[PDB]
Amino acid sequence: DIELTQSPKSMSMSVGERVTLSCKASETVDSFVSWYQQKPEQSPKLLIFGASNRFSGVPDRFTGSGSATDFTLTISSVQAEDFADYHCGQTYNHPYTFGGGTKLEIK
Amino acid sequence: KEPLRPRCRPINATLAVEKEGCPVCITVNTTICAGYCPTMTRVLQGVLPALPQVVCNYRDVRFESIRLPGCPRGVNPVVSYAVALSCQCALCRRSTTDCGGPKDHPLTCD
Amino acid sequence: DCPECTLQENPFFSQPGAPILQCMGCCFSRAYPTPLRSKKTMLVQKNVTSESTCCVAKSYNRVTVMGGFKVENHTACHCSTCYYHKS
Amino acid sequence: QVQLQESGGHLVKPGGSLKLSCAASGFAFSSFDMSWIRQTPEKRLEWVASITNVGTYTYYPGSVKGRFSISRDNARNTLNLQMSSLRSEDTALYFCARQGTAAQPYWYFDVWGAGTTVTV
Amino acid sequence: DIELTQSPDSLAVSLGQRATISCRASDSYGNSFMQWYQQKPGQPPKLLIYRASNLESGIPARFSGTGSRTDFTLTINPVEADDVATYYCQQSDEYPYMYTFGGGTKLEIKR
Amino acid sequence: QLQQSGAELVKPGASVKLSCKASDYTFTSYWMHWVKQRPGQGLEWIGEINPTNGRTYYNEKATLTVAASASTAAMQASSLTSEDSAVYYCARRYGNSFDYWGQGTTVTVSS
Ligand SMILES: *[C@@H]1O[C@H](CO)[C@@H](O)[C@H](O)[C@H]1NC(C)=O
Ligand SMILES: *[C@@H]1O[C@H](CO)[C@@H](O)[C@H](O)[C@H]1NC(C)=O
Repeated sequence: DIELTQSPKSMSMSVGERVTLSCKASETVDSFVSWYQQKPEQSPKLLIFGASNRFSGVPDRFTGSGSATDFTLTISSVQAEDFADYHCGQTYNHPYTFGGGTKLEIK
Repeated sequence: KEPLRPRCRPINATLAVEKEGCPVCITVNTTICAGYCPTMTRVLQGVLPALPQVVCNYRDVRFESIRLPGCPRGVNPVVSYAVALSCQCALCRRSTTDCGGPKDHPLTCD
Repeated sequence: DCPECTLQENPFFSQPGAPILQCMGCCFSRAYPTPLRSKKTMLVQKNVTSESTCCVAKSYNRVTVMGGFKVENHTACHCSTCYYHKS
Repeated sequence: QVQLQESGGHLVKPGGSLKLSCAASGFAFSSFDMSWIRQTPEKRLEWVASITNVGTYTYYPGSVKGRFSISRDNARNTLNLQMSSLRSEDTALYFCARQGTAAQPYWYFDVWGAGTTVTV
Repeated sequence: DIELTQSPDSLAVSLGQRATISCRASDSYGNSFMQWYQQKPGQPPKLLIYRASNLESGIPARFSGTGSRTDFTLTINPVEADDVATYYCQQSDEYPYMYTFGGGTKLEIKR
Repeated sequence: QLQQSGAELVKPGASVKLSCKASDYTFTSYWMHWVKQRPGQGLEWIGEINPTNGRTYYNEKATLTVAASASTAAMQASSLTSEDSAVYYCARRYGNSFDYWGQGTTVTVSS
């Protein structure tokens, strides 16, 4: 069981600021980490697959990156609508695990 | 890597590489840390010597990926091995390490 | 380039006609990726297995030196089960 | 139009058995590996099943094995799960999502479901 | 890696007076013992008190020391005319084997 | 007894010797080590000699010696420059400290 550790578990931001989220695996997961953003009362939106691969229809802002064990989803200028939860999941080994999930806030 | 009692030096080695999903264990070229390191003892507060000891470990590592095929559909083939660029002598990391003595089964598939 | 774990004079407690020997030197170590086969017996799946011996005295007589207090005098040295590595 | 909606969720008693159904549409269901992901009340995701197209090769996560059994009708375009010995820990939202790329079903988790609430 | 640094570089106390001339040392690594020596213009040093608080034969009741880890001092109740000199502290170390001195708290008795 | 003898002159060149004759009992029982003191400054340790085996303990060009027959040590300085050339004392070690000290020796450079 490769447990993914996400941080921060919560983060209060202000539109226009740069935010970077982290997701770290306890064993080399070599580019199989995806980021799913979940809005209040919804079904998760895949926004990046692979470590850097951007899923079609995702705004240029959401950038991904990461090798073996440390991964990071960076939003450049975050606007009013990215204020949702964020998870990362490895699909390298069984079982398929996700993470604690970061939560972006306004104010 | 200077003589015959050598200091921790990264060494070449064949690593069995298999993933829990498919019955086809293969073997790869890889670098593990290995050598002889400094350690010592204490002579005066007697109740027991409480001087820290060092074991050889990894320092700088990079990963590569060989894909193990034969696996069932559903199982991810792509397995990653860790090449040791740098080796060094420091302490044992409880969270990411299994410290002990010459262990369970040496490195190879069956 | 790193010394065998053998006996070595300790100047500080050692005094002519009364040399105090201490064990110190080098032992073999090994660290490699935890073999999957063992990775399953683990309650807490680490990921880098480590085999490590460390220089220790195997025989030590207890003597007393010039300043009242007594020290441990080492008579032999052998690479053995490491106990202070863990961190 | 690639609908994927679940149905089958109601207050069960500890020791009781449920059976969630996930009906698909809009895509070739028969070529993709299907999976069930639950979201616990503490808002974290956990995987719980993987049926492989015409798949009978089936993968489960250790803390579910022996109670949850996934099935699949490539004819009716549905996917179901017979939850059996469900404890209080199983109370969660149940989404039925699809997987990777028909070729390599270990990549991204795609068109999720909508969720079916199960409480105990 | 040992920097013995005495505090009072030139203690100006008159006859029959208070005397304090601390000497500090450079966490845990090996064993060690402090030493207080008295050297004077013309004559070779003279170990005053051994280890941290103990003292030598031939030396008065006056000279005393106190300390345990980093800051140990050599105190003198009645400073006299005969006790005219520089005082060097010292530390005998274990594995980073070396005998080091810190300089001197030269004493000058007031006219 | 501890008779350390010391002359001081020689240009900024290759080699000067030093000696510390001793007496009043048994040389083959206690250590022996020289200490360098450059003027208006504290002294610092240079090297030990197990007057028994004859082995050396220096610190970080001072090849030292001892003759159990002559009852004397011998600090041999080479490359005699400014950095060198001051007052050199010879001392004993009695419990990790030094109890007795020679009279002193001074050895300066020129232009
Ligand atoms: C083991 O895990 C740690 C972090 O969990 C990672 O830094 C390391 O590269 C992994 N693999 C090896 C061979 O150390
Ligand atoms: C310590 O061990 C050495 C080696 O056996 C021996 O020569 C010496 O007499 C022992 N005792 C002391 C006090 O050094």
